[PDB]
Amino acid sequence: TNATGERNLALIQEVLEVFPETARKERRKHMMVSDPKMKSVGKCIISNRKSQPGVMTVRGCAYAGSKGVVFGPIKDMAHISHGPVGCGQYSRAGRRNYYTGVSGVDSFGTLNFTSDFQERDIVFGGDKKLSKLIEEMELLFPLTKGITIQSECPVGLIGDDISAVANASSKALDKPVIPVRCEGFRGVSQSLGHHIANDVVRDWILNNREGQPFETTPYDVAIIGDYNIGGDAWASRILLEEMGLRVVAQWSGDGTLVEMENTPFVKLNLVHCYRSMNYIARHMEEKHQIPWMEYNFFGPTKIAESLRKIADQFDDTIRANAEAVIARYEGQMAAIIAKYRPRLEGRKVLLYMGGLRPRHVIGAYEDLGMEIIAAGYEFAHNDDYDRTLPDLKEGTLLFDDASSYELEAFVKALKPDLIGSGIKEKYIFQKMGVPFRQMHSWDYSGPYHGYDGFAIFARDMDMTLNNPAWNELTAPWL
Amino acid sequence: TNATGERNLALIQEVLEVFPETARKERRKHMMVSDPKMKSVGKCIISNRKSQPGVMTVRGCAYAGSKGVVFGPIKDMAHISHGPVGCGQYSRAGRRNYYTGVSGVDSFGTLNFTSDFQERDIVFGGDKKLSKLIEEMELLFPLTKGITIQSECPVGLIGDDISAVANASSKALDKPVIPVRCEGFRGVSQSLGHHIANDVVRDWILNNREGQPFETTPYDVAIIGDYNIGGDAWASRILLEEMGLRVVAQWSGDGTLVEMENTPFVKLNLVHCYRSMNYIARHMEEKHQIPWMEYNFFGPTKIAESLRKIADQFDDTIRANAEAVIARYEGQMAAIIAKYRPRLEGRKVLLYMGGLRPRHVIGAYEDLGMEIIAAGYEFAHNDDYDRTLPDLKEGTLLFDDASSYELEAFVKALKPDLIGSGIKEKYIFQKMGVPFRQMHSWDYSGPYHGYDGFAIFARDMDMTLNNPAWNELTAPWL
Amino acid sequence: SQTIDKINSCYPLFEQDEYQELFRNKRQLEEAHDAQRVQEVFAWTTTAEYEALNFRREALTVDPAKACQPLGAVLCSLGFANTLPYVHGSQGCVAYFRTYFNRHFKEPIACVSDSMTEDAAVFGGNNNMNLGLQNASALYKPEIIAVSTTCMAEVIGDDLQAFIANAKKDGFVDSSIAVPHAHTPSFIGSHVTGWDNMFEGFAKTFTADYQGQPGKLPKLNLVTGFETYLGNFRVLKRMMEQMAVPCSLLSDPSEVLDTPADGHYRMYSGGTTQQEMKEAPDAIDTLLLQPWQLLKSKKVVQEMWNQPATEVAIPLGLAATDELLMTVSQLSGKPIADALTLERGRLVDMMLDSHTWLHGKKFGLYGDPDFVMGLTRFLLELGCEPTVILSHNANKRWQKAMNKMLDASPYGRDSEVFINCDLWHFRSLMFTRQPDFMIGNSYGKFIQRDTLAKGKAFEVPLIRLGFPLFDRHHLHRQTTWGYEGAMNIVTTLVNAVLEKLDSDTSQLGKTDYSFDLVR
Amino acid sequence: SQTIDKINSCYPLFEQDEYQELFRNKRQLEEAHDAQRVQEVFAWTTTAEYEALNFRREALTVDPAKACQPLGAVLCSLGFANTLPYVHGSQGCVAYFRTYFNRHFKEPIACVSDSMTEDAAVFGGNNNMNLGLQNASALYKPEIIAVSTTCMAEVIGDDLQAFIANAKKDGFVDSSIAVPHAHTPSFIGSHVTGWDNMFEGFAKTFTADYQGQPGKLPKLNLVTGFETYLGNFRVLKRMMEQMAVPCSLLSDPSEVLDTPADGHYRMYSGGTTQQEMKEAPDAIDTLLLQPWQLLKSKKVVQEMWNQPATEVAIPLGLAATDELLMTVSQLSGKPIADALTLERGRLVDMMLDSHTWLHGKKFGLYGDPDFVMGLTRFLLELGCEPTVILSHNANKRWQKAMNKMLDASPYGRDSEVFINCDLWHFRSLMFTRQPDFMIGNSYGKFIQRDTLAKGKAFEVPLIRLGFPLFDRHHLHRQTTWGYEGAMNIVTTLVNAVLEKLDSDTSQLGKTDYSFDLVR
Ligand code: CFM
Ligand code: CFM
Ligand code: CLF
Ligand SMILES: [Cl-]
Ligand SMILES: [Cl-]
Ligand SMILES: [Mg+2]
Ligand SMILES: [Mg+2]
Ligand SMILES: [Mg+2]
Repeated sequence: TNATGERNLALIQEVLEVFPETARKERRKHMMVSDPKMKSVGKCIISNRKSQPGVMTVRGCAYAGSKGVVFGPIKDMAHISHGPVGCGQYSRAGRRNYYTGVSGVDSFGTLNFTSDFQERDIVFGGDKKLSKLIEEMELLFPLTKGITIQSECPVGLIGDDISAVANASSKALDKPVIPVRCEGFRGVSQSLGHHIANDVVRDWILNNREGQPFETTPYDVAIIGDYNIGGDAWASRILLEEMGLRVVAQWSGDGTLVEMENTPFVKLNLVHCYRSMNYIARHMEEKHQIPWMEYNFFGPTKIAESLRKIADQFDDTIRANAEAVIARYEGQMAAIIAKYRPRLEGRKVLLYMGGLRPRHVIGAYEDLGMEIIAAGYEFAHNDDYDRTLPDLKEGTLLFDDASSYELEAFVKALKPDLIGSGIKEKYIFQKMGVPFRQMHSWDYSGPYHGYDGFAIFARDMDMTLNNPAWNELTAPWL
Repeated sequence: TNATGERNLALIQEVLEVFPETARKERRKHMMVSDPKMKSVGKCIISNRKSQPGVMTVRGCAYAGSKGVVFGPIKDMAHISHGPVGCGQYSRAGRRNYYTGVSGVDSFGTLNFTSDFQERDIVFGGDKKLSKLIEEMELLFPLTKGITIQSECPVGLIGDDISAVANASSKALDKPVIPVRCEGFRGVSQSLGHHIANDVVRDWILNNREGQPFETTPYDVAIIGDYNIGGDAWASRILLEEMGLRVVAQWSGDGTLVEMENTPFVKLNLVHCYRSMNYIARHMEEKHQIPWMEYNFFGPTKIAESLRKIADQFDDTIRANAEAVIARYEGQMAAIIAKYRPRLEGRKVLLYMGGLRPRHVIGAYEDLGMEIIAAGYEFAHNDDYDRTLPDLKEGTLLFDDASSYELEAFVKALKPDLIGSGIKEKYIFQKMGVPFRQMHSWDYSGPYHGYDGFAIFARDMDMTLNNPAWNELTAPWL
Repeated sequence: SQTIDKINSCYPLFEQDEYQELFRNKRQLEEAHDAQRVQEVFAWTTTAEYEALNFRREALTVDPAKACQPLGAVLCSLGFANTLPYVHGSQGCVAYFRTYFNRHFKEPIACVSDSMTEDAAVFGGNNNMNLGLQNASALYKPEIIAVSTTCMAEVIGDDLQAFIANAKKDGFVDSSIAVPHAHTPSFIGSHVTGWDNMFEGFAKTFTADYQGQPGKLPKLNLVTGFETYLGNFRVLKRMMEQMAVPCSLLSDPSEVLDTPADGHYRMYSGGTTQQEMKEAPDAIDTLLLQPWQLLKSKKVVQEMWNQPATEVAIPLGLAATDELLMTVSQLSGKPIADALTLERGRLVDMMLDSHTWLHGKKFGLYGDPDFVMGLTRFLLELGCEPTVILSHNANKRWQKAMNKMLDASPYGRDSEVFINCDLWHFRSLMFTRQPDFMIGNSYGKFIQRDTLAKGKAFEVPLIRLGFPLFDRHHLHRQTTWGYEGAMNIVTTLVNAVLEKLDSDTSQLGKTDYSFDLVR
Repeated sequence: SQTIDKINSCYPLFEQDEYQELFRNKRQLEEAHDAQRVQEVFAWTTTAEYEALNFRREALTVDPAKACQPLGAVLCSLGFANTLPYVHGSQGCVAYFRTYFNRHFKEPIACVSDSMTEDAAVFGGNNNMNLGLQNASALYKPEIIAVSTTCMAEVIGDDLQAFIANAKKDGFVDSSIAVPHAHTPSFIGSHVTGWDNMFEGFAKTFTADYQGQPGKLPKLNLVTGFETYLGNFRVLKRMMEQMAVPCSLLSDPSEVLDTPADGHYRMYSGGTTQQEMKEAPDAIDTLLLQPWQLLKSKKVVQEMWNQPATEVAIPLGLAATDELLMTVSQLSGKPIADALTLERGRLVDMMLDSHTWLHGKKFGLYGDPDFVMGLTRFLLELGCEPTVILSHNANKRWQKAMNKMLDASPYGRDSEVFINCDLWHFRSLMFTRQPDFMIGNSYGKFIQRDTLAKGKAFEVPLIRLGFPLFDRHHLHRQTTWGYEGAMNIVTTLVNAVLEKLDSDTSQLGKTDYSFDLVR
């Protein structure tokens, strides 16, 4: 490796010295330094394994991955947090998966529905309560298109059968009632909740309109795996429509049960978050012969590449449209770069997020002349680390499921100029004097996808990196 | 006198024992105890004298009386506070003389227009600056109907001649431009400002439409002396219009230059505040043969008396209408007495205000069962003391131009249950543990006039007398 | 589209014509209910008929106003020096506890899990407990590891005490580290129950073998319970110093939730020391300041420490602060400080100065049981009418006490108290009972929005007092107890009334006859 | 009409149908301009054309943002122990000074006049002074009678010094009473000039013949100038106690403006004593904390007392507080306290936590010269843009200093500074420059209203910081100086941004896609 790689391998050995031997040996296989000639990680790193007990992992659970990430955003369905009261309260309106609608009336994403388990529900079981709950929900919320039941830890442990309840209630209501066995003890992170949710969508939603008429167009697509954080999916959809495509469905930011049911009628599936929804994209290719491709709408280099590749799946008319869209926004892009690149170039960034963004936002940073010196994921799999390798400079630190201890030690040694990570990391690193941007919630800003999003991204990285308060951490008399 | 009268005479001697001899002699002629046999105060009291130097009189000045009270409420004219910046700033929007309109555009009562005198204006005079100011006013405020010039102290002292400027500017603009020599060193209190202002209206406004056609009715009246505090004149005008009268003018709450110019065409002047506007009512009787009468719209006893006496000046149709209006509001009045009188009756009140309200609100307190144990005025004249004697119980303390020392000592000795006075008195008496209502501004409530005002007045005296906090001034361990 | 000169974030970016067009076009692919039908159902959700149906619910909860036990054990644990909170069970719970407090305090929150998965469902979680204590000790070097549980651990019946005894026996946790524990099932009670259960665990670990003697130390202990205003911990210490009465708070997270941004991260800072907890049985007494939730903590004080557990009301408002100072003075034999009498009189001056704007105002309010009882008591003391009073996690014994208090006040005649009801119930009550204002936490913003959509005349504005406060910054610094906290509540209430009245009277040429400069 | 169960005050009584009909009927008797002509003129008053005519004014002032000298002398005087403010001249002035401070502080204000009337322009006011001093002394028993003047007195040319000596020699006022005086012409400068003039008078009275020696006492004196937040007097004393540096404030009205409501009226409370003022020349130095207005006070310190008068900026903000404490440390030789360094770090943590909502925000602001320079400085330090900066009573030297500070900053590139311009000028600037918010006093409410009447998109919300504050209660208790005051300003600014964003995003089904729970 190069001098940077050597310095990072020596940092890995020093950071892991504190760990008891059993953990130390395990944790060593979750970090590496990148090689630009490598196309696959192979046995160079392992991921999607249990977390080490007691280390302050950043990860969540399978209920977060199913309720919080995949189903929670669908606006026209009521999602029941089934179990005790905690899980639904902590996850109520924490994720900015934007939608439009009339809250509590035709759209339900900011309400927290729950069966608030009490001790008698644990002793006697919750299925009778769940059935009665759904009756009461249909009375008070008549305009739901369908209902989901997101299981929390106790449900499977006490032996409840929510599938029998879902079948009985769906017949009585005459609407889809979808049971999900996403208890938080299953799997090792948010990831298994994604996969559970894709399999539930496959069996309980996606075949509901089979053999029904649907008026198609040659240029019908679906956005697969964009949860509209801060309006990200709207800022992407506008470009696809400007290029001449019809976006029939968006999964699942601002999404509906109806759009998801019409998705087997499209011509092409456009996957943005590979981690969370590659499973259903591969299923639709096998079963419905719909091709699918990965794309990236962060910053102008990736957006131009994606628009051209998407258009190349169609005909010369959409290929011409892709060029016209890029030329229409070229002025806007060159003005953003000319204003903000000079304020940001040469600065070094450390990134730590879930399953996509740690590699996906690198091109936007490079478009503003910034350099990524370390990138890690909470719950990514080895096919995601494979996908990260082309976008890393030689010797970069690439890591998986870091503890708080490890991220703090990496930051103290690497001295990034800027960190992008989550809410449990933000206030630690600001007190250490490092400019920090939340790269899950966008620090209450965004969108960051698309051309309109790149301007906001650039404004925000400049705002925080160059803020005057960063020169005041040390009192002037010290 | 009775046992109350005896105690009050003894209290008078005790209180004045603090004054140096020259002031002491003088101050004993400003207080008395009432006798129900008496029709006129005769030599028993003197009033409308200079205040004693250095005693903390509650009184203001002639500019307060002219600009603050009579002219400031007229909404379609711009009033200039002419002199240094202080006077117009302290009196900007302090008095709640309500009006409707579009501020800065067709109505100007909350703007503070001033000539902001500087030392060069003192040295060379301000008349050139005033002429220039009026040109700029007309450029920026084109919808004024007229302009007044309210002199502050320096103007007459430096020899300026604002009447020459007013005449020249009125020809230049083709609008009435009215000079007012209401310097605060003139007179002894707010009172001379009233008189000065009435004489100015007599000469510069009231003759402006003489000889011109005006469509009259037999039932045309003007409300003279109601400054619409908290909407008091609206709550009065509604009853007169319900009785079949047409209120052609309101002086000057929510008032206009136009209404004032049309006042010489009415059939009857209805004087509420005698002190501030009796002068112009007497003038209209002599010059235009328009009768005038005093009335009182505080509380149900006085309202009915007033409606009946006003209707008796017209014919049997207005007399029957008076009975119908009284009947229409009798259920509202009986409900207010039933809810509030039990919460207030028997309690004792001390009043101290300017020139009218210290006697005028006694009926309304008596309708709620309260008793007035002492009543005083800042700047009233002996004809106002004469007018107070019919509404006092024997041996009540009646006094004039009290210092803060004297009000405090009266309150400590008499121990009223409730005090009604002004903003400079409020926070002293609340700290002494006595419930206090501002009886100039209505403590940001009102209206108090009229049938709709009596409800508010009763609510407000109960709110403050019976508030739970008055039992908590002494710590429970003390 | 964007311009370089004025970049717009999400709002108001999406107000732009091209996005309104995008939305109209996307609407056509959703099989949306027509706007007339959505209007009709919205209106029906504001009615008394819908309210009756809403109050027939027995199984569905919507918009709860409570959290689960281990959140409160985590917060109690953070108030002890050099203590690492540790929740035995599943890790998703700890990501959510940390996040929930991160967003209220705008601060880092240390807490670990031992990451039990499906493997631990049949074997039990004793291997996770052994490795978890071992790894957390090595990485974070705590003096105390304070262990609570998640619902998976409670359902499977993990024997917490035994697991920890095995970890000690087998060398996974060193003898220098204290490991207090408590069972904290999320399906019993709420976050306030978790706090009390954790406190009992600390008491057993640090004092069970101690032979105490009340009054050996001339001090009072104070126990706050679950409390998320930094100012409340600080005001109690400040008043006790003015009294000249030695004191210790037992669980005080105010230093670790307010560390300076000076270039260093301090995972531990301040807190109740081991010396303070170990010598607690020698104090004169321990005052339990949120009495309805400190139930096991009162049995500690009386049965383990043989102290009086002198009953005190939550010290919210003027009368309840006077009663706390009289109790401290009687127990200690020291007089109430002249500076505290001065502060009390300044609060009374403020109440008299602002009373005409507060008297007769109608409030809805919700929150934890002890807070709601204290705030209802102070509103009655102000001459306000607390017409709608809701506590999702309160019990029937508290409800009887609240109705006794309300029945004895002239200002409680129209008050209705609701327990085991949620914020969808509270929403209907704002529409049917229409108080002037509602006092609540950030979840109340959606109720204000819903009342405004019926019409400006029906809007019930939110006043933020409680937890969590996520949509305004630095309110967690404030004080709500003592005379200082009462000054903040009176100022907050009267200026909410005055802000709403200015807004109502700010229409040029229409309602601004009453847009008064002076109020 | 009124119903018994719900009585309506003025607003919203007059919204009722019967009053709307009354208003239509009255309008027919006013010769009102037509509604379209009134709308046309209102729209014109919001334009750049109108703005150019408005800035051509030379003689008319509209909605001034300053008051007259004696108001400031009265406030200075109130900060000395057992002092009765006395204004020689005409009585209407004193009714207004008392009223103006009553409505800001919600407190009584003692002040007398000697009621000079017409005859005094031929005879002079000596009789009034003699009788006034005699009567005030007997009724109010002051130790100090602090004399200033109204404009009548100044125009007449009454010789204060000679009247006061004549009063004492003739037996009208006891020789033991101190009677400092100052000439305070309302036609020169403003109320901050009167404060400085009055301070010079106290300094002459108590120190003219004294042989002082700087450093004989190891203390620092502090002079605040005209200041109407009680917390600023208090935070200075608290910080000095933490520094362990003895200090006196010279003029401190914070106790007589905050007496308790305990059943007693105290006309005098606290204040600088005669001993503190007489020993003031023996301190190490005197720190003048509002330097632009304390002009004669600086000549006192340097020319009478032979002290350095170490230059200090107003202690508003993080950097300016740091500089104050470094100056206190350097003059005293004592180290900055660890508790103050901790407080500083917590402020910085608040600034980092809230920076994304404040960076790039545009503000208008007005007030007295020292305050406006200090708040403009801190807004640059926060990364905000103070785009419209106005001070009616500031001079060209101050404007030059302001443009120098702005030019040097990255955040001052679009900033415009206006002197000798009033709030009718500021109103045009809010329409043409449209900052996000404006920081001002209660008179700013009318500008907020005016901008909303052009449209909701044009509204510039008011943030109340300054004087007077008449339409909200108890803001005068707040702190704006020190790290404590900066915490208030930061919290105030960020929550104003968040309140306005919530209001803008609260329209159900329209803008509420961005009505975020967490901000
Ligand atoms: S941490 Fe995305 S795989 Fe999943 S909530 Fe964030 S880096 Fe998730 S991009 Fe997405 S919208 Fe996310 S930001 Fe895939 S959905 S489990 Mo936390
Ligand atoms: S103190 Fe009226 S003679 Fe005059 S402002 Fe009040 S008791 Fe005046 S009733 Fe009137 S509206 Fe008044 S309340 Fe005559 S106008 S100089 Mo201060
Ligand atoms: S992994 Fe829930 S927060 Fe927990 S103690 Fe149970 S109520 Fe409380 Fe995931 S599904 Fe949920 S969040 Fe955890 S419990 Fe499991
Ligand atoms: Cl309870
Ligand atoms: Cl200046
Ligand atoms: Mg009009
Ligand atoms: Mg913080
Ligand atoms: Mg007060």
